[PDB]
Amino acid sequence: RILDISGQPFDFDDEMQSRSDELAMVMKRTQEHPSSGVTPNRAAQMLRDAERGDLTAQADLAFDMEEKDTHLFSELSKRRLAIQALEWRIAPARDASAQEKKDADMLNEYLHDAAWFEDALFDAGDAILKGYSMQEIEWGWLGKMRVPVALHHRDPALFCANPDNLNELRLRDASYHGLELQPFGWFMHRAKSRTGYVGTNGLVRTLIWPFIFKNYSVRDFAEFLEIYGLPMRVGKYPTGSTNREKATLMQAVMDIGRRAGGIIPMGMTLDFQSAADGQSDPFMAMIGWAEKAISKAILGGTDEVRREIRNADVGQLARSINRDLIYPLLALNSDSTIDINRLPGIVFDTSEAGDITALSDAIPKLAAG
Amino acid sequence: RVPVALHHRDPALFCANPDNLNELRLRDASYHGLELQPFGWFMHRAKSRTGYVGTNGLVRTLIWPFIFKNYSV
Repeated sequence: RILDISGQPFDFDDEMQSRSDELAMVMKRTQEHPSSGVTPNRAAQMLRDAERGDLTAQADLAFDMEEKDTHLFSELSKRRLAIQALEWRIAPARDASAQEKKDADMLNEYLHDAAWFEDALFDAGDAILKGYSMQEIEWGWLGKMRVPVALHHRDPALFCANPDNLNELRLRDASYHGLELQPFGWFMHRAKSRTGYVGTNGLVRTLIWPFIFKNYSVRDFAEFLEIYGLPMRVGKYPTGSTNREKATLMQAVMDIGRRAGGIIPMGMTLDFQSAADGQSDPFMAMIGWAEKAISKAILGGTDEVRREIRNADVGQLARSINRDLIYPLLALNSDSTIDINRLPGIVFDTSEAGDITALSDAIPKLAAG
Repeated sequence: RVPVALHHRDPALFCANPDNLNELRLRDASYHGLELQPFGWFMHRAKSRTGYVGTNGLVRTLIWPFIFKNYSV
């Protein structure tokens, strides 16, 4: 039996938990769009439900926001590209033995040789907006070595938090208690932007309101622009007019454009009344305020703060990788028990690039000693 | 054995498998499309946003500003 990281023995099954016939029904889902006609009460209810462990409506709302809002998508893409551009290397523990160094370098070489690692990291970046990111693991054989063939992303809406114990995710199976996650078969990465339980640490909680304000303002602005700068044309006719005479007047009113002429009787009158007036200053002011609020929420400014954000979420991702992927590989490949405090980890190249021009000052120091 | 030439194809002639998303198939007026012929296609997809295929393109976010700009102009 394979020994867990916590020290509790268990049985390892290569088949996915989602491949079960009974679970096949819940796998197929229709992606509802709760962003149509958003109401502050509706958003508050969705957030309240997500607090208790629903996590479905909030996930769909976050998906809708990440595609409907251009600024939010741009900022998220910028952040994910910034985190993805870093370089990583596997290093063993301090004062490591020769065998430990050999294992560390072989794992490092394998992970650079693994194509699915980049996709796995990119998919794990989804926990910046959503509260969590869940990916399957497809175990396989490569030269008598247990390695993952590929990792499959899963919809965040298919997971619910345990009411008895929060901060623990479970697979939804239409039951009071969801199915426990299959050990050595999942890659769960969560980003704790704010302290608290899972499902409340995502960026959706703070970004729901500016999105609503900005979208409503822009749609109202577009509607106002539609009926702007074209006054309505009206025509007054005497009470004794024939039914046919009204039709001719109605057709004549509809035929006004460019440099138009026309003759009207003394009894009839024609006037122009504007159906909309105002300026675009308030709509644009609100849109700009919402956009800068979103930019402040995501990036921290409208740089050093970007570097700190990258360091923090890179460290969180490294901890998640060490907890989820590094240990099972060694545990399955090695027959003996894996030491808990002597396992290799992943270190990202989080170092500021030096300036070769200003490091010429080291020569006098080297001469002095 | 080398490829003589590669011919681009209309993206509208492909449909995703309802049983298993993220997999493209050639449309043939059937519930399940024809599976792609091995060693006969060059399929490149850009994952701008995570999720299933057909939702990771730039159309999803660029549809609205295009509408607003064109109607305004």
